[PDB]
Amino acid sequence: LRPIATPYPVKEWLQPKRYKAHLMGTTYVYDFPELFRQASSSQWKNFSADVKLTDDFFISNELIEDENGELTEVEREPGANAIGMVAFKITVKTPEYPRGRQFVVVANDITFKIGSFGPQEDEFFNKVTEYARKRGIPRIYLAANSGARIGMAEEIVPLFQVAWNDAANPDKGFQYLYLTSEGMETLKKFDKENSVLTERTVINGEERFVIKTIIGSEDGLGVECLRGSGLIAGATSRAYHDIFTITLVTCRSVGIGAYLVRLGQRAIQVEGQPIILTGAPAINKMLGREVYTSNLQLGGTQIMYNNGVSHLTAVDDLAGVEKIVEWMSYVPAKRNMPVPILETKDTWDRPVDFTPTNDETYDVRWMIEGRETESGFEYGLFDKGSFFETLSGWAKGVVVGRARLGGIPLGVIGVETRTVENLIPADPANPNSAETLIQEPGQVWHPNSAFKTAQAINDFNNGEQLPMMILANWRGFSGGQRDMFNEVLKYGSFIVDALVDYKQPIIIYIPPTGELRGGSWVVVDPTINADQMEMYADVNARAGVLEPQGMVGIKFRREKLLDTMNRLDDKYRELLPIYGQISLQFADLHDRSSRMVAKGVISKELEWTEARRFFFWRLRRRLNEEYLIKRLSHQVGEASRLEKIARIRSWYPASVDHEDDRQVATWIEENYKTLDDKLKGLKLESFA
Amino acid sequence: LRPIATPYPVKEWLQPKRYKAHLMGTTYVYDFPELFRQASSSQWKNFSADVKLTDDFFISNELIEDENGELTEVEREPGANAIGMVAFKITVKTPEYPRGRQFVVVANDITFKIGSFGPQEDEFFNKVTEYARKRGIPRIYLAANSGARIGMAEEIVPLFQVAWNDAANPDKGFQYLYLTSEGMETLKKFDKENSVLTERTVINGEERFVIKTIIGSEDGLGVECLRGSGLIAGATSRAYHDIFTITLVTCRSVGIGAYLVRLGQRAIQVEGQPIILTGAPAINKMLGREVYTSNLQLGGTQIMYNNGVSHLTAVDDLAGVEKIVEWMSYVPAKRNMPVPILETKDTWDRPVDFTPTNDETYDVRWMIEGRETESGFEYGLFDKGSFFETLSGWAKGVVVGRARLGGIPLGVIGVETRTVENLIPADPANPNSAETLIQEPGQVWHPNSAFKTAQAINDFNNGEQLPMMILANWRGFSGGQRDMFNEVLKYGSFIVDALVDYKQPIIIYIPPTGELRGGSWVVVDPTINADQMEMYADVNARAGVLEPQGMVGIKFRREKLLDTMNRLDDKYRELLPIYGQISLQFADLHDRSSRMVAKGVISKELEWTEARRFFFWRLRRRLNEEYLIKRLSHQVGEASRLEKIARIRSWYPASVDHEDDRQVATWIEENYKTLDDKLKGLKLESFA
Ligand SMILES: CC/C(=N\OC/C=C/Cl)C1=C(O)C[C@H](C2CCOCC2)CC1=O
Ligand SMILES: CC/C(=N\OC/C=C/Cl)C1=C(O)C[C@H](C2CCOCC2)CC1=O
Repeated sequence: LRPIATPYPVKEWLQPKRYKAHLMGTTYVYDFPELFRQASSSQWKNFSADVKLTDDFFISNELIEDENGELTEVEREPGANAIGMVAFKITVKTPEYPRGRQFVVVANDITFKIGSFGPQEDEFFNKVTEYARKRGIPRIYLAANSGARIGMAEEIVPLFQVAWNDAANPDKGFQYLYLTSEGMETLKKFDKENSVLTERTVINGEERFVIKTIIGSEDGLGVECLRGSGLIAGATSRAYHDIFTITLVTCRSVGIGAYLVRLGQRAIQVEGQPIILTGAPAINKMLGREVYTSNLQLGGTQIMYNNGVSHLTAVDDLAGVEKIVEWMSYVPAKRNMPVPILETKDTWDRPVDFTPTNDETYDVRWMIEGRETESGFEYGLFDKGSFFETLSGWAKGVVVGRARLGGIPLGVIGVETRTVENLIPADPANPNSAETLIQEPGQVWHPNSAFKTAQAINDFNNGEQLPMMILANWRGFSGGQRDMFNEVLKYGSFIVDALVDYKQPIIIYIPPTGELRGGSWVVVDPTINADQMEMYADVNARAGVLEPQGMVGIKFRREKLLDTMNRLDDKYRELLPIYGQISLQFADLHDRSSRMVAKGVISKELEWTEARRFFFWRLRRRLNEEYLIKRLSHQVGEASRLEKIARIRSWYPASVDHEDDRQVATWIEENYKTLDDKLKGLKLESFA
Repeated sequence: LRPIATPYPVKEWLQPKRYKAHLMGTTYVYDFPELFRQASSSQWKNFSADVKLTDDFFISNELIEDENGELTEVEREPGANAIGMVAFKITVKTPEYPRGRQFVVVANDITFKIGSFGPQEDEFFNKVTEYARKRGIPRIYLAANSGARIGMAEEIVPLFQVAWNDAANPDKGFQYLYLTSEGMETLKKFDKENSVLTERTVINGEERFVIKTIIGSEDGLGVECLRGSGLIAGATSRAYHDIFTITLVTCRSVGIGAYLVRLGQRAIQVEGQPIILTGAPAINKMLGREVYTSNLQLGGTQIMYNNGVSHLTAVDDLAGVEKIVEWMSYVPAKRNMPVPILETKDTWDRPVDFTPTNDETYDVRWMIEGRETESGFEYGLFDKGSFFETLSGWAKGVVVGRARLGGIPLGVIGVETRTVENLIPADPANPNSAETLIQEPGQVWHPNSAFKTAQAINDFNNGEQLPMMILANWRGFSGGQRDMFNEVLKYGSFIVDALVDYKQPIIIYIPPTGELRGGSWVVVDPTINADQMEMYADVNARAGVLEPQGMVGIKFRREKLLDTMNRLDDKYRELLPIYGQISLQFADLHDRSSRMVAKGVISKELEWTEARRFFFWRLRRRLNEEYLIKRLSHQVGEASRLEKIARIRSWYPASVDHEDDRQVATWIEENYKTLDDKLKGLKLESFA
């Protein structure tokens, strides 16, 4: 029976599966929508304390297969699921979508056959994924599983005979397994003749049916589970390019489960819940020794968070759900809808306060989100409280997250200026290899941080469909033996490929005290994707092929130095020190934003304190023009980007200055319908 | 003067740039087309010794910018190039294209400003790339360079003054650099007022013009070289997805040069010619010690071939050119043309001879290309002499190359069954880290071999546009700490993504003695890309979620064993050994190709000796049906794959068996024009 005198019903007794989930250290699958209700109520409170929510602000409807295999909504008692995979359609009013947004949640039921994936779970997971893709809606996956289902044909276990070499002495081997005439009958009786493929023989007067293959009557034993897993692996690969995908790992995720985490890309790992290919015991078998003590050694957050497989960790399920909900607050309600604007108290119209200084170490997050000080808050570039960092466990040379600029959500990449101390632990499989410490100097792309940069760019583009700002401040790629060996060329090239593919406005901005040198400029140059990319440089930024020291070593050598002493020391070599300094200054004078403007390689030089104002209206004006470019592209007879943007601009009143971001933005927003009428009349002119 | 009494003119004297190239250990750029003439003549001789070639079998025309910047053909004397980048259009009759195929070669001129990339070289390289892309033609790049051009404004060097803190003692610092009234005049005289940005001041009665920024009059100093490099980086990124791209590294390739090698992907590195980001001296500066002795330590073949950055090494320029020419013999003449069929003496109609054996180590290349023995040649699956292995320096657990099947070119991936001993050398930058040996057991995907597999799939798809066969034989992904830490989940997921993107027929075939277990099946399951993928299993292959040993450990435990002794030992525990064997055999009986067929997860089970015949006609029939599917897709009102293939099949005569590959192929080829007439009549029915 139950725990006896509680004021309200014992949930874990009414539905013992709920208690089974709790014993495995996870939330019961039918209790997840309530976690999402809690997390969404909280985001309302964080946004506007006085807002009054009805219960119909949050709706969760279970999705199941109908009689024709099609997904429909039902309301049923928890634990009625006849398969180990479950889904809900969620309709929720949020700050960014006060009239409602929708997404699907799919989840393993760790209580149903240990949350294993059989062909039915695979087909359902694939239908849910397709259901989301068709509607353009996000797909959240809650991973709590033991991977592919495995089995043998249990009905053949008590039936099979051995054909011994010597009936007297078994120990000397056997020739095959077979069924008797009675075995074949038990199978016919139970309508399971298919379970084996046999070949009739006769030895010593009576019939043997040699087992050539065991098939089994139960679905879900072997290769049919492999097929089902490939199906959902490919389904998820495609989903990532199509809709917002994210996964929360909540008890463990095994095999196909672990790949699904990676294939959906965006992953949050609850502390102590491993992401693994196989368990430690199974691996230890093979290896012949007790090499590993736990699954957490193979797939704990100290592996996957440190890897970049897990974008975030969470202390518990609810924290994980809060993170999902916060991550989606930057993301359009569905594919191709505009990005969700959310103005808060920190409005566009203010200077930027926190400012880095040449001789003084800073955390780049201060420039991004601002900084708390003894004398008050110093505001950064982006809206106060809006910075949501991800991939924070991995390749800490770069910092990536979401933020809002006067309400406009965007992806943000910045450069960590402090040296990173990367601790690689020993693998207990190498009798004694040791812990190794990697030093990663600031403002240098290593293979890991190059990969992270490309990954961020892809993750902003693909489901999030965000504009992006990169606060570019790299002194170059590392060219030393180890990093070259570890394929820095490949990871650096991933960045160019990610930019080519980018579909929303991009701003590259070299910040004050910052620099962009050589290859590190190249990889981010706006001619990579001129349709989307624009570059800016602070008046206190630097750029050129080399730093002054490197430049002097090639083009201001001792000959040229002495010639220059010869030219303005009347006496003319304890002059070297100061004369070197002079050559260094001579080089630095080429590296200024004024030269960048003169050569036409940046859109504008800017002042940091005015950047927030400038970028807000530049972005807002770009979002508006992009929108019109796309409307124009949906006509019948199509053209270049140059032709489209020129024609849209020809619709602006003659007096409007095409260069005035605010003016252009304000006039478009006053005139959307009028521009729409103009588009309608062009379609009625595109049969020819 | 010259070396004096030679029978013919001294080329290196008539054009001293030719000698300059030779001194730098490379072929002179205008002598490369002659290398391609040599290599193409040789491929004719290797193919058919008695074929008689005219000189018009090979044509090389230089491409240059005309007066309006457009590329045209000219004939001029070598060394007339006014920029350091050169290109040729090549028209060549080859065995696969006896009437001619074309491609462009672009190359740095290592003799022109040390082969550095300035804005003019970048714009030209970008025009050549676009010229090739427009025509769909391959783009070959010959890399011999020193990276981006660097400079200072030399005209300001003899003109600038220092504003000392104390005119008597320089050693105590300065305040700025400035020009006199006479400096400003020299600049006005030479029409170079733009070279500096100045601010007029007056100190002690006469005018100082403070240098605020040095611009310089010479193009090619700083950020304009960065812009030009980004342009060509993005141009090359796009080319790889569009046309066949390959690069040969011939003296050195530096900076943007090294990235261009990676971005074009397919790379052949001449021995002793480094691929680097910076030189050892420049790196040694920074580090404060003499850490590196040569560029070859940073970017020699022992780094880049071992990395997979270099797909092949070559002993000299000519060997490199032979490899390019051989690599392109598998590749369509231009984008979207059919793959080039080249039947040789080894015709489709024969059994496969070399056969692996369960207890006996083999080289998988024997199954692919066949094997020379004491008693004669044992033929493999593919045409004798047709196997062209690539990425052979890296991740040797997988083997990738091109081959031909009865004349049909295709990409091939196989599994190296022998343990690989991977030697990672120490980096001389870590005071004493040591050489480390990695053991890579056969038939296991590690991060490196997973990456290599995905890379191969991409490289077959993108410019080569090849069908592919994978001889799938993996026992699983490695799930140990080190490989999990090193992100095996990410690389394994690259494979699924590559397959989703694949545009030509794929065959997956588990060979005899081979197996596909768990995750390793999943990643290659045809439901990943059902439009293109088909799976087959040899009658002597195995597959399931786990190997028998692993399966027994979970589902045939001691309880079940003893129950089974209890069932057929009359006496009923020195029976364990044989009874374990019995359970192992019980598991193995589930893992057979007969179960695969019963569950519907493979197209067919096959016999190895008959595979070449079977796959030849299956592929040939797929190439034909694909062709028709595409013709049908180019009509006005479009539909699913199911609908298209069904309609094409409805055109076959009623008596044709849709399942007979040879019959279907033979009837389509007899009827291309008749099918074309049928397509014409459907267009004249697709206005509605
Ligand atoms: C400016 C392009 C670039 N790399 O782009 C990497 C490409 C990323 Cl797509 C690059 C160079 O070409 C040569 C530069 C140095 C000049 C003087 O000799 C030492 C080398 C260093 C440098 O960083
Ligand atoms: C069959 C899918 C798969 N991985 O696919 C990786 C996914 C690639 Cl895209 C996979 C599993 O799910 C669980 C398997 C074991 C079953 C018993 O407990 C130990 C684990 C091992 C395995 O290999």
